[PDB]
Amino acid sequence: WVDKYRPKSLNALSHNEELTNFLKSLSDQPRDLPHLLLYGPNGTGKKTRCMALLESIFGPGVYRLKIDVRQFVTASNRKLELNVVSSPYHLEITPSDMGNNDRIVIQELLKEVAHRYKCVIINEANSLTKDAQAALRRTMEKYSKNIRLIMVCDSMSPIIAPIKSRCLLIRCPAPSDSEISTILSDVVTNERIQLETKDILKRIAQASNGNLRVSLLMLESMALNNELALKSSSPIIKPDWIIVIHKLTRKIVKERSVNSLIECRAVLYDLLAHCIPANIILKELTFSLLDVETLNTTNKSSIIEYSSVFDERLSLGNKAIFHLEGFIAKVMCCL
Amino acid sequence: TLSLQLPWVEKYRPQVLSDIVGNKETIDRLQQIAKDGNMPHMIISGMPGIGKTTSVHCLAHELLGRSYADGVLELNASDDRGIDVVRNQIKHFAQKKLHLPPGKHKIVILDEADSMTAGAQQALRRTMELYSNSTRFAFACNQSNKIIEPLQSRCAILRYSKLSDEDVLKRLLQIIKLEDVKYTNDGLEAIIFTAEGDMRQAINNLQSTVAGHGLVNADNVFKIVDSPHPLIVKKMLLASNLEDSIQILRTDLWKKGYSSIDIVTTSFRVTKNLAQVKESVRLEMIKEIGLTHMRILEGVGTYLQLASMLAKIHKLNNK
Amino acid sequence: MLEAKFEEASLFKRIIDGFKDCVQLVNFQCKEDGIIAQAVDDSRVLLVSLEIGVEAFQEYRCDHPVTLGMDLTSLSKILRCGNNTDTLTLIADNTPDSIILLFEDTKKDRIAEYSLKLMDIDADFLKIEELQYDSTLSLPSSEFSKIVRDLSQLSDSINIMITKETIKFVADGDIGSGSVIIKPFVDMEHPETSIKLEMDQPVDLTFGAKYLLDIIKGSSLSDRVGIRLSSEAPALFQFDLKSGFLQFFLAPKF
Amino acid sequence: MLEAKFEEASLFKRIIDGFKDCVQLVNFQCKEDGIIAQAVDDSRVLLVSLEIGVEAFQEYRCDHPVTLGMDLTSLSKILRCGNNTDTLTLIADNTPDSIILLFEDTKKDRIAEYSLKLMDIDADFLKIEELQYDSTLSLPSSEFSKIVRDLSQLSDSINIMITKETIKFVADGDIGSGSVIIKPFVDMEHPETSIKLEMDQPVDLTFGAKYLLDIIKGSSLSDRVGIRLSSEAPALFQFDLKSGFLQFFLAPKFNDEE
Amino acid sequence: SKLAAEQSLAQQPWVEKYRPKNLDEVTAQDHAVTVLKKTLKSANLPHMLFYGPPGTGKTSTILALTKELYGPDLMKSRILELNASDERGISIVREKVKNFARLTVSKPSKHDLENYPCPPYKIIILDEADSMTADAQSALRRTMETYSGVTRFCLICNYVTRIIDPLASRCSKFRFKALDASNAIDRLRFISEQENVKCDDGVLERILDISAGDLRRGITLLQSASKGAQYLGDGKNITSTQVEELAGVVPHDILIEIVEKVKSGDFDEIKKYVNTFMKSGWSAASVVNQLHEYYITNDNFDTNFKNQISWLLFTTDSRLNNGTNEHIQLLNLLVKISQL
Amino acid sequence: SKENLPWVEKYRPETLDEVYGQNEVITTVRKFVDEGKLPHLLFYGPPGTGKTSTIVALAREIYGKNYSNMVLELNASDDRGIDVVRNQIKDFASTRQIFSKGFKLIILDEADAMTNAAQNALRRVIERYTKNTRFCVLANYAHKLTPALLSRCTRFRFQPLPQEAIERRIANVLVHEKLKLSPNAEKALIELSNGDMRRVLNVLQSCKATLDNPDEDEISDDVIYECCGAPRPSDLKAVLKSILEDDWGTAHYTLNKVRSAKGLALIDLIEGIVKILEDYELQNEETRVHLLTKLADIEYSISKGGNDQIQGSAVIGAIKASFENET
Ligand SMILES: Nc1ncnc2c1ncn2[C@@H]1O[C@H](COP(=O)(O)OP(=O)(O)OP(O)(O)=S)[C@@H](O)[C@H]1O
Ligand SMILES: Nc1ncnc2c1ncn2[C@@H]1O[C@H](COP(=O)(O)OP(=O)(O)OP(O)(O)=S)[C@@H](O)[C@H]1O
Ligand SMILES: Nc1ncnc2c1ncn2[C@@H]1O[C@H](COP(=O)(O)OP(=O)(O)OP(O)(O)=S)[C@@H](O)[C@H]1O
Ligand SMILES: Nc1ncnc2c1ncn2[C@@H]1O[C@H](COP(=O)(O)OP(=O)(O)O)[C@@H](O)[C@H]1O
Ligand SMILES: [Mg+2]
Ligand SMILES: [Mg+2]
Ligand SMILES: [Mg+2]
Repeated sequence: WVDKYRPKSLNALSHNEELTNFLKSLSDQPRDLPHLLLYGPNGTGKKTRCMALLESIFGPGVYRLKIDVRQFVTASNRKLELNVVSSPYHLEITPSDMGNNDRIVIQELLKEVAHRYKCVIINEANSLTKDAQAALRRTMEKYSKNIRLIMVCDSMSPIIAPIKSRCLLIRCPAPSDSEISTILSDVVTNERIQLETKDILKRIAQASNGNLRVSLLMLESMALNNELALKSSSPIIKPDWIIVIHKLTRKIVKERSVNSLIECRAVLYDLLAHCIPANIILKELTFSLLDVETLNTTNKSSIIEYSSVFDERLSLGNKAIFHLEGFIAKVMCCL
Repeated sequence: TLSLQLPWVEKYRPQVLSDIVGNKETIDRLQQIAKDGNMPHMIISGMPGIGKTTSVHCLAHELLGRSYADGVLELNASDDRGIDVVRNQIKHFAQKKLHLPPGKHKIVILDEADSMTAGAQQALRRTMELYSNSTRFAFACNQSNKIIEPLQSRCAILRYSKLSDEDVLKRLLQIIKLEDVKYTNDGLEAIIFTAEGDMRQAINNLQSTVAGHGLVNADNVFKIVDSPHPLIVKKMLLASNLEDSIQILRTDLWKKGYSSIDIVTTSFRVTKNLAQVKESVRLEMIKEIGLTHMRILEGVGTYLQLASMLAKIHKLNNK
Repeated sequence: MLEAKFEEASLFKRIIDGFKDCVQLVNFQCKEDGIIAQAVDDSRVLLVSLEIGVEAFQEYRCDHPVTLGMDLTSLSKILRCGNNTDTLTLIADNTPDSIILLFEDTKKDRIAEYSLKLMDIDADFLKIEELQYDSTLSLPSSEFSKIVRDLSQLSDSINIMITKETIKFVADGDIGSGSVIIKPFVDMEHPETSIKLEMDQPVDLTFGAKYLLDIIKGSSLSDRVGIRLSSEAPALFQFDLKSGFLQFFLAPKF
Repeated sequence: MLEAKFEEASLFKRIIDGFKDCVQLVNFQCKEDGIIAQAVDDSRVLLVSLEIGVEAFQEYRCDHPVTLGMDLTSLSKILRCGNNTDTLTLIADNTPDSIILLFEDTKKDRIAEYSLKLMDIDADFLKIEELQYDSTLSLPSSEFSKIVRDLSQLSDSINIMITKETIKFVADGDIGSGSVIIKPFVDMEHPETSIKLEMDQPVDLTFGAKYLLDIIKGSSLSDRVGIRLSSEAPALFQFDLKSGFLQFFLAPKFNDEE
Repeated sequence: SKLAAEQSLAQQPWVEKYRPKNLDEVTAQDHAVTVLKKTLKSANLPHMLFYGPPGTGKTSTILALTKELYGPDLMKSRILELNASDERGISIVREKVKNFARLTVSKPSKHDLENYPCPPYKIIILDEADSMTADAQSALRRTMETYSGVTRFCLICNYVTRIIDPLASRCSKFRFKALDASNAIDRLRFISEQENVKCDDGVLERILDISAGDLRRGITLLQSASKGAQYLGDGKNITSTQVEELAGVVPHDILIEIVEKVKSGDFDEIKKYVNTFMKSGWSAASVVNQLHEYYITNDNFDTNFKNQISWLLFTTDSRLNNGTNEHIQLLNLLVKISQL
Repeated sequence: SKENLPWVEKYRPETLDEVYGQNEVITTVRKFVDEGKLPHLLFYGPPGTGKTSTIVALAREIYGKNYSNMVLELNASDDRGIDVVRNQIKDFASTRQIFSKGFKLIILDEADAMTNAAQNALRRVIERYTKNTRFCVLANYAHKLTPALLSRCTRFRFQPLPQEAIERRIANVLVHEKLKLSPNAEKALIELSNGDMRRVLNVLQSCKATLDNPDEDEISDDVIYECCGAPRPSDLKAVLKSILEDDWGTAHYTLNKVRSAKGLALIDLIEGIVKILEDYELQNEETRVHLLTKLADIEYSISKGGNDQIQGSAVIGAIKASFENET
């Protein structure tokens, strides 16, 4: 399992040695530490490295944490309920658990909270609205001797420039397939899995695209289908939504009409209704449509242009299906 | 200075239904109603400054005679007209006992009926239905769609239209004869052109020109009053070459102090109401005027944005 | 400088209760013969004017007049610390940025001291009081309050009409009409309940009930209220103090 | 089991008035030597701690301690039936799902009985009281209430400063600043009005006015209030009962901490 | 007292440790601080509107000005600072700001007038005015127009377009310039000498070159490089490569590989290389900036190609500035520039 | 003292003779007030044209020095709702003056931020109480006012300040202050004003502060340009020439050195190049279409941030590709 085998310190990290050394350098003197922003691909291990860095800044009790609840009152009598992950040395907030009320929670909670300082971990800073980021802009600078922010995100694209300047930027590159294979080897020798040939582990990496969280989960999922004994040709366990997207692309390249557009809209609705973001849906749909060998360069260029345009539309809109169906119709018109 | 004189819109405000130069059909209808009596519930809709409030005031006055003070209940948008007022005061007035001639009824005049809340409008239904034999309701609004359909079902509907050139010209000639003002044909033509079917605005501009220069001439009217903002915008949008439209926007609109928001919004109105060009090109021009707008509202409102909007409109018109 | 000590903080608290709500800014000025204060509401239909002579204080010292403006709300917020029986001293230098309110109990024990921020207001005291009014009348202020409280329920306008030996208050609105008629009379069994009236000319004025309601507060400062009416100027409602008075000038309707 | 009868329902009603508003959940525990109760607010800056000895009751029986948690609001909602003079008996079995409040008039006449639903709260009573505090003072609670009510209007923070023979409360905000200075004194004409002060070390702490306002409610339980301050721990404001006490421990503001 | 402040500054990150306390510490924004120093002797401070790129020193400049004006005693009594972390609707602007403006100035002490000018007005600053709605901004118009005798308004923003035209007309516009290597090398060298930052010849000038007119980011990068060089303990000097490694800059060889894949290669190879490159975490904005620098600077492409590459990079940056997916935008940009 | 107010507030006109630029409306208003017929006024115009100063001086001339008491002045800073109208404005209009005898004046400054319900309630207050009070509505945008309210008032459009009036006011300020101004400096100052007296006064105070001298010297173009951070026509035309004729790399180097030597902004250079190219007599309008579209897109992108170098290269490429169609 991902959680049973996870590093708890900086000396327990097993990939990106230069990043581990940079973290040790940054944690050598912990009091004169500026705000940090960990950015990189999703599933690389930045949330583990931030906790490992906190374990170097403070005692080992940083992992002994508790979940509490805090209530807030907006301009109306609608009560905002937010759970907080707290520790005797730091606290974690995730403003991605609500709508446009991120600014209120951010400002009030950070003002109440504001070695000698208490660390703050803002999870998924990409969901932070521009108004919440503007509110945090001055809170980052006014209280710099009591509150230090460690913002974990997957892409600095939606982060405003003032926030980017107000904190150090640390990139976490996805681990190489060799390091993923070495980690899976230790996992299967500790979990007592039977490998007929080691190369299958490499293939797992080649199916994860640098994601360790996905790699270990897929390894464990396929270890339950092969009954704790992986063979030389064990099938690759793909998530359900990926299969739905692949079938959607097959339907797209097979039939291009309005009658098929209706069932495409139905599939998009069924995907969106089951807690699947539309940006990831669009990304996977476009990337798997480019993989269609039936199309040519002229089709793929138009497809990527339309996907960029409708990604901008979706980032500027709120009704996600209104942009997804438009992108699908434009792709149908292109092919 | 110690005191002022009454404006010509208020001084020469018609007090008899014959002095109204509005829509002849509805005017004769209300005149015959006041002559015979039995005034029904009515809703008068139209545009500002065409003789709606004056019409109902004249009707009520002629119908009630001396009993106007104790038989007419006036409620404007300046007074509270909520559910509580309709429940208490309007009902007390409708239930009030009053000895009237056998052809008259108590009149409840409600100015700006399009601003009353939904609750008050809903409560007014049975209020006007149970006392429809001793109390009558006259609404005066600008948008009949703002009044609920149940209220419109219990009353007559009088839609007032714009005043043609002849009627406003006749009224202005009557006012000039009554005031002994020096005028000229081109000056009155410019006044009527800048009025746009608005009799109140026409009389106001006439009085302002008289008190500012004395002689009602087209030069004076144009130097004191502004050529219908929408007409210059229409001439700018209907330009055939880009340089002509750019020069018009620069000299007529930008060099005279017209804000970019007014220019773009007036621009939208002109286009929506345009009829010279087709529907698709009009929709494309509206789209360009609106994408720009989205930038005008964000604080990027400058001359370059309007120039780019005009360039995109011309490119759309460039086949 | 300002140095005025009230025997009982209560007197000042009741005086301020009179400005309360109906006005936001008050301009005080202390001088050799006492303290005056004026406040005008936003619509400019009501002027509240105060005068407290030197003798109303337990101690008063002034060698240099000081004018100071302040927010009424801020002042009342602070004006509930007087214990009523506490001693109150108003203090300020010749060029103040604040006004100090000092409440002390007889014994050295407890000392509550406040430093209220002042507002800059263009000094422009009005002197709108008339030599003679059309009619003048006084009656118990509790009676005047009841009269106002009665009629207020009926309308936003209360009319006061005066004819020889007759004072009549009238309100007429939606639910109906009401009137209170009073007649002049001398009660020797206690003349503080008498109703005097001197009429030089019949008067008939209308006032906004919301304002008369603000004015009745003065009952807490005096047993009687004097009402002076004229067709030429704002009406004057006056509440006498020991060495002083609180006056409300109210402009009639149209 | 729980079996505690108050002579006057009024005492219990005033005690609960003290927990009221400032806390939502209260954890009671009855035992051989009486009843205790603790409640902590959500921000964890205030702890309300009660102790009622066996002698405060007209009848008390306990052969087996019982711990029970409940919603304060629900309890007060029910706590206005005491007629004040009514007799109140708190009753509960050894493994309760509810707490029974039984109000009865002297005569058999009227019997109001309630069965309040309990909440499960992890038993974790705090014992944060100190051996010695930097300074200790007591004064009439009505006086303390006035002092708090004065200053509260000026700021969300009220500072308490203690030096030899001097206690000073201060608030400073937008409209200006205020201060109340009191001095120790023995009044023989009635010592319940005296102001005592024992200072081992000068102290200077700031508290959130909203909390001091919650605390002053204890005036209704005792004529005097004891205030114990330390730079090492939450301040203690205590209101004595006949056999018992109601205590409020309040954490000083760090710079911004209630 | 003061020693606690000195120690807290010494245990503070270099961004807050070296915050300008006086108007002389401002290194490059001289045109504004000259007027601010001249009006310090006079008493006619007008309403001001600071605007410019982030990290140019607007907040620091106004803080230093308010300090030099009022002293550390009146610093907390004659200042109304409203940031973006507070509510700034119509209600707040009408009640709180107007009540503070209508109030009179606090009396200075005897020690204040002896060392500081103590002007007869107070200062209300509104930091991050971009988040203020236009109606709440128009509400400030007459508030700042009529009470100018007792209070002065200082607006601070990054985009001057977000503030309505009447407010921009009422205030004096002060544009803060970007802090490139030329006008900030002195400040960077001072910060390096005060912290004993042993670096090479072309490091500091390079740091600001990565900062692109942002002294805060440059100071943060310098602090990170100093920490990374002190952890090693080798006693050597910081190199430009070590600085650009932790600054998020793509190495030159990886960029040359992208140029080769764009020049020679089809859609499939470019897509595969982009998928491989997105595994290593790089900010798409930095990649676009480096590609722009390389393409515009290289004197080996046609002008017709240069117009198209400039427009494509502009469109890609404008799309990336809206929170879009970096992978899709980068792939689309590389594909569009490969068809050229 | 008035020596502490800023130059925008210190030099506020107190009489109608100190309001320059507006002559056709000022004379008409003076005639309205002298002859007695003063209708409901609607002063519509851009910011800094002198509408508030005009109406304040008018009320001063009408009521005297006691203007602050006989006039009801409401603005956006004050709460202006429908209930506020109903109570305050109606009680003011229905009653009479407490200081003298005469008509009343209600100055609804910045009435473009009022609610639609407030205007709908006020349009019948203006029409009912019209014999004892008047209404003056000041506006910057005429689209925020309902047509019913817009038709009840006489509209006066405040044109931007022309060259003669702004130079007259500059001369008045140079007389009131111990300051000298160069002719070309004065022309450059008038160029960067767009008819806004506020900007002129602010930058005049700022360049007087920039002088660093006891004011025995003059204020030249260099002082104005360095204080307002505005680009000079020389550097503007040099950048435009290097973009139009010189090489791509040379044009990039020229733009970089120009924008980095004086710390100029890219948006100011964009606006300057747009203003300069407006006089260029060009061929088929496609070049103008492309130029305007691309420049407006780049301006809208700059209004939100980004890479200054990328945007400068975009400006260069856009101008070049637009002019490549002219051949
Ligand atoms: N038909 C008309 N004949 C003569 N004068 C007219 C006529 N219509 C309008 N007027 C003048 O315009 C003034 C105002 O007219 P109103 O009836 O109040 O305008 P309206 O048609 O009711 O539109 P509103 O009130 O803005 S919804 C009158 O006092 C007259 O002076
Ligand atoms: N001109 C300057 N001289 C010296 N240090 C500066 C200068 N500009 C910025 N800094 C440094 O950068 C830090 C941040 O300054 P700020 O004034 O907050 O920047 P900024 O212009 O406010 O950026 P924002 O808040 O995102 S708009 C200061 O504390 C200094 O350490
Ligand atoms: N015509 C003018 N003559 C002289 N000074 C002027 C003139 N117009 C503006 N000013 C100056 O600019 C200042 C501001 O004028 P205002 O009347 O407040 O501007 P405005 O026309 O009302 O536009 P607003 O208030 O932004 S809607 C005045 O105090 C004068 O110093
Ligand atoms: N140093 C490490 N060595 C081995 N496995 C690691 C290491 N750091 C993280 N992992 C594991 O790799 C996966 C990374 O995914 P995840 O933890 O979700 O990433 P993140 O920390 O960025 O949220 C998890 O299974 C995590 O436990
Ligand atoms: Mg009407
Ligand atoms: Mg800032
Ligand atoms: Mg104005």
